[PDB]
Amino acid sequence: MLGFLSARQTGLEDPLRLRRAESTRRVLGLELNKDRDVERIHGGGINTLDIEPVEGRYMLSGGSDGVIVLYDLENSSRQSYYTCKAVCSIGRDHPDVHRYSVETVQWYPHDTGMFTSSSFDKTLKVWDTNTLQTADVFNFEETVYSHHMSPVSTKHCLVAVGTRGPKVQLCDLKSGSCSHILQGHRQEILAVSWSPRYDYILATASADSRVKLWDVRRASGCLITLDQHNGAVESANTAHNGKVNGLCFTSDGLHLLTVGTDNRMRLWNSSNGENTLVNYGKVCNNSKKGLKFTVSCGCSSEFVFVPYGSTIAVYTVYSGEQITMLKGHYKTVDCCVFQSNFQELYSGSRDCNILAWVPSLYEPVPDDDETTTKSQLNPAFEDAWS
Amino acid sequence: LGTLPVFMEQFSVPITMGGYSNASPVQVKTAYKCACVLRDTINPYLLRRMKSDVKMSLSLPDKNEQVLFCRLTDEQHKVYQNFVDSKEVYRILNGEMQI
Repeated sequence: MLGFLSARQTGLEDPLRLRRAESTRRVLGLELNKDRDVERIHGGGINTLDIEPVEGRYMLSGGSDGVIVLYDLENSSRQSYYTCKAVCSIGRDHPDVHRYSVETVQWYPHDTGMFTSSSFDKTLKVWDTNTLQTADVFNFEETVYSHHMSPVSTKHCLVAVGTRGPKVQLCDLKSGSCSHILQGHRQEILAVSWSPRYDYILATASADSRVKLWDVRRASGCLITLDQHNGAVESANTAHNGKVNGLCFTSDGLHLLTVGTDNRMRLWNSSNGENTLVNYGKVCNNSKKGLKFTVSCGCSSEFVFVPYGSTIAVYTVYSGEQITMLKGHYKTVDCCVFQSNFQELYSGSRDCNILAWVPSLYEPVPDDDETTTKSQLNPAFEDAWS
Repeated sequence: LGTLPVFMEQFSVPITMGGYSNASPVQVKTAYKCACVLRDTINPYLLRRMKSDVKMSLSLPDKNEQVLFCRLTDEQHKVYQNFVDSKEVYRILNGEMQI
């Protein structure tokens, strides 16, 4: 540390280096609930989490109960230990509440005043955050597994919806259009994800074992089908020997991660679909529904956090190296989300907990001359062989 | 625009059923919405100028177009009345024949 501080003060190293090094060290030090609980509002499993992109203060949660909960993550108490309290909820008393489990919540990418929700009740809903009233509602023939709004598109406001139907659907919130379908897939579409680099490029994953990249401006059909063997454009390509149930672009958009029920994670070049041949080993993935997982941002290494049964596995994206297993939950983890500002990970599970994983690099320090106001050696940490 | 059956259910029926003067207020609103949605979906891909929108391509002289309502002659009225009182028209209204 003191070396980094000296090098920064003297301009020997760019201020980038201390910042990225310490961010990486913090990710390596994640510990369960060290400073922080999250308030138990849900009665069911936590299907989905989304941290607000503007300030990172607020987290939406959706669950198998159909409830949507909005949490405040900032410690506005003066204590070193605190609870992330629920600001407000769309509970079962609300008229517009979802009838069946809520499978994706996403903030509007450009300000916090609106958010979107989807559910196995075959709806996509648009919510006014200040009032928690729906502004628009879209209905579908089939249960929605996933939806996404483009994180970078200013030009268009399209929601991609993946359903049990074989056709991807696109809803235009500006016009209210929901007629536009993409017709290339053959089974249920389990994950959809817009490129963070390009306004118009949508990745889609399906139980047909295919990941397809689309340019939604075109009348032409899809661009690229990912072939895990690298050899041919559509006739037989598969990304996994199983269902493909999760997508995550890397934070630069240059690669796409995919996870599937073959228990493998695979890294792809997003500009042409080449399998980069990074091998992570067995990544346990039994999930028959979409799996949400996340990369880090702003670290010296790009990490990926992936549900691994009841654990969260951490890998280095490019090296394939398994770094740690975060070992908290009692049932399968369904989502995790990364707070980029402070390198804190939140995780939802079918055990109904939301758990915070927080960098725990060192303890509060005593003064040895104190009587009892020290940083206490609690007797729970003591042996008792007598 | 999706598949034809879906398009018919989402636009053709709602927009048609709100053109009637006996359409209920909910139908009139639903039609107005569906027409706005359809018009916004097709707009980028349909380019349509009218002659009133652009005076560059000359101008036509004025058109007077009128509808003249004629009467049936008495024998024509008999023939028509006897046909609508016919059992062929009964078979038509009873669904035994196509209209």
